[PDB]
This record gives sequence, structure tokens and C-alpha cells, in this order.
Amino acid sequence: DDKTIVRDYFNSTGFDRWRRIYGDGQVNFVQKDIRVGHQQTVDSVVAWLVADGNLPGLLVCDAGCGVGSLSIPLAQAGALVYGSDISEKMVGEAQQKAQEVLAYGNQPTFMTQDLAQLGGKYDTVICLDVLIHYPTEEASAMISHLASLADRRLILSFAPKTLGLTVLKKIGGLFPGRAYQHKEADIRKILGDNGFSIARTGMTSTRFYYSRILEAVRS
Amino acid sequence: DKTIVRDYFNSTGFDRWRRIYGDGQVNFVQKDIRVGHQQTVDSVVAWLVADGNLPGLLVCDAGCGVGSLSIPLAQAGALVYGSDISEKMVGEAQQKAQEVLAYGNQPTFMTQDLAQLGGKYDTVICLDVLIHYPTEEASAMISHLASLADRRLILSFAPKTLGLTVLKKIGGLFPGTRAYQHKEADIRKILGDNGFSIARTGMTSTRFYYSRILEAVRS
Ligand SMILES: Nc1ncnc2c1ncn2[C@@H]1O[C@H](CSCC[C@H](N)C(=O)O)[C@@H](O)[C@H]1O
Ligand SMILES: Nc1ncnc2c1ncn2[C@@H]1O[C@H](CSCC[C@H](N)C(=O)O)[C@@H](O)[C@H]1O
Repeated sequence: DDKTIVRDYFNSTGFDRWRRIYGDGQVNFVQKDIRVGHQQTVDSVVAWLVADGNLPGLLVCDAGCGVGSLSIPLAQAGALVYGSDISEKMVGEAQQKAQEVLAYGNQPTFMTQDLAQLGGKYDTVICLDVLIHYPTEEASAMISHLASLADRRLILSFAPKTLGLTVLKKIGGLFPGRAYQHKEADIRKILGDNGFSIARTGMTSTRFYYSRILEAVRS
Repeated sequence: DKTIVRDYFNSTGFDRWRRIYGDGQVNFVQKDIRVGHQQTVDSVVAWLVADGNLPGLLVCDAGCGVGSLSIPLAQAGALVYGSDISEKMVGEAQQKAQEVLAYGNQPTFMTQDLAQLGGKYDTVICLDVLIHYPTEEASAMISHLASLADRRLILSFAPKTLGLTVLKKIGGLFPGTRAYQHKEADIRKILGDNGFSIARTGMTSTRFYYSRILEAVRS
């Protein structure tokens, strides 16, 4: 049920709002802060993979790729990127953005797909800022499936805390009549049960954006 | 450092690299390097062409060699000022430009150490030059080039990459290349310190040629 709700959102009001944030057009201070925060997360992950030295020719799965904010710079650096997203609107935008940026050079292959139904095998599987849309119990099933696609590495980002959303939930009960945080201990446990140990980690914190980043490597 | 590099490109380096950057017959290694370098040049020309404002664009080509980049930029209408520390390279660039461009739009070539260049340009470009200098001096060079760029600084460099790692490992297995690789994190930091952020990037990878390309724009 959650999948349909998230999908419909990113195919409608969510598409327009987030394509503007992930884009380069004029935005208000709230959206700008979130753009900056998200850009930091993307940049951090690209930096990790570039630093390793083996990114050119590296098989990468970008699960829940959105408008290709991560797919595109990875491809620019020589990666072989397979991007997928549950939202056809997001996928279409990613394809158009990649064609505008990369023309006919090294570029991702994009596909509309629920990550839970994703197949194939990759050196590195990446899932950024997607898990926030699902409760912990559903996140475990998602992480476990992604881990099954990862020959060596799984990178995830999640919010340990969602202030604004938490505030909204608590305020909601105060009148007649969402987002999900994940505990790092819970995420690390799920990764461990799938045979992964934690390598590098990172953290992005701005005014309205908070993302914990974990690099997990197969033992 | 620069004296060694200048003397090389005024003697044996001139003879060898003029041939590589030319169209004549070469060995399999130099051929691969020719192809890789051509891809780098083509990618940069493609970037500037894509912007749609190349005609009349004031461009500095620092370390221009035989004008492999300067000439096609001038062909597309750019106002190109090319310079190189080697007068032999400059002389060859001028001869090549006169041969193919006649009296039409063409670069102005000058013999000069890029660290001593003056003027102000919309876009400053330095391709495949930083490989001849250690990170310390490379940093000083980047800072100087940035001071000449009103808007944009484009750099290419050999990064830490697996292809080059393999070659160095094999080399260490026998008793016994003056080519400096640079970490992308170091380059990005230097550019950031000079008030520049990264826009487009690219990566040329052949058998023996590896060139990371960064487009940096003034914030
Ligand atoms: N079950 C699922 N399978 C694949 N993608 C999903 C998904 N649930 C949500 N998504 C997608 O996850 C995206 C979150 S926005 C994050 C986009 C991208 N990872 C980035 O960081 O730039 C949305 O585009 C949404 O459509
Ligand atoms: N300090 C310096 N200032 C200006 N040019 C330099 C320099 N040190 C080396 N060079 C020049 O940098 C060139 C590197 S070969 C690269 C040439 C050109 N950028 C191209 O990609 O086609 C050589 O011609 C060499 O003479």
C-alpha cells in the first residue's frame, strides 16, 4: 500500500516539487536549503567512488534514481550506471536530463521499476533518500533485496531524525480529524544479516535536510 | 621543475608529441594516446558548443601545445589566446593554424609560462598540462589560472585510477615515469578555495591514456 502512495506522489505533486528542488531553477530558501543538502549527499557519494580509483567501467545500480542527480555525475566519471525508479515521471525527467547533459557519451540506462523487483548483479548498488518513505519493517525487505543485487557494495542514505515531519505528526493529534526515521542500529543490523560490514560513513545536515550515509561492503 | 619541462618540450618532447598530436603513423601506444587526447579535446569543444555562446567567447588556452584545442575553438568562432612555455610548440601551433585557418578567425599564440599569464577571460582552459607538476606546484598554477577566469576554468588531469595503478604495480615487479597524478578531491578543494564550484565533468579512458576533466564555474 505504501508503494502505491509514494509512487502516485512522485507521479504528481511530488514530481513537480522535487524536480524543482533537484533542478537548477529559482527556489525559496526552504527548497534551496534542501537542494544544497541533497547536493552534498550526492557529492559525498561520488567522491567516495572516485577516490577508490575504479569507477570507470564500474557496474553500478542506482535504485530510486529520481531525476538522475547521482546517476549522471557517476556516468560523467565513467561508471556504467543502471538507474531505476518506481515513478515514470521521474524516470522520464532523468532520461531527458541525461540526454541534455551527456548527449551521446557515456550515460546511464534508465527504467521504470519498483526496486523490490529489480534484478541483475552489480559491483555497487546505491539507494539514496528513498528509505525515508517507508517504515522500518518495509525498509528491511528493501535493503535485503538490494543486498542480493550487490556483488561487493551497498550504499544507503536515511534520516535518523525528521524534525519537521515529527512536529507535524505531533501537531496533527492536537487537532480534530508523512516520513519515517530509521535507527542506525536497525539499518546496520539488517546490513549485517545480509552479510555486509560497514566501511565509510557520512552525514549531511542543513537547516531542513538531514541524511545519514552508510557504505556497506560484503564480508 | 618548469625548466625541465620546458627543455623537454623544446627538444625530444616536441618531436614526439607533435607526431602524437598530428596525423602521421605512430606506434600502438602513441596511437592510443592520440585517440584518448582527441576524445578529451572533442569533449571540451562539445561542452562549449553546447552552451551556444562560443562565437565571440574570450578564451584562454594555457599550455596550448600545437593548438589541438585552440584551432577547433577558433573554427567555431571563439576568440582564443593560446600560450605555451615551449616556443617550438607555439611555432607549430601557429603554422598549423595558418595552414588550416588561413586569414579567417584564428587564435593568437604566445610563448609564456602559464604561471605568469595575464589578462582576463570568460573561460580559461588547461588540458593535460598538470600531469607535469607535483600537487604543490599544480595548486599554485590552478590558483593563478583561476585569477584570470571571469567565469569558467576547465582543467584536465590524470587522476588516481585503476588502469594506471595496474601499470605501476607491474613496473614495481622489476628492477628500476615522471608523470604526476592528482587526486580529484585535491583539485576540487583548490578550485573551491578560489571561489569555483564544479559543473560538468568528464573522463577519458583508453588503454594508456587517462584524463579526468572538470568544468569549474565562479559562484
Ligand atoms: N519502491 C521504490 N522503488 C524504486 N523507487 C522508489 C520506490 N519508492 C520511492 N521511490 C523513488 O525514490 C525517489 C526518492 S527522491 C531520491 C532520488 C535520488 N535517489 C536522489 O537522491 O537524487 C523518488 O523518485 C521515488 O519515486
Ligand atoms: N608551465 C607551463 N606553462 C605553459 N605551458 C606549459 C607549462 N609546462 C608545460 N607546458 C606545456 O603543456 C603542454 C602539454 S601537452 C598538452 C597540450 C594541449 N593542452 C593539448 O591538450 O592539446 C606542452 O606543450 C608543454 O610545453
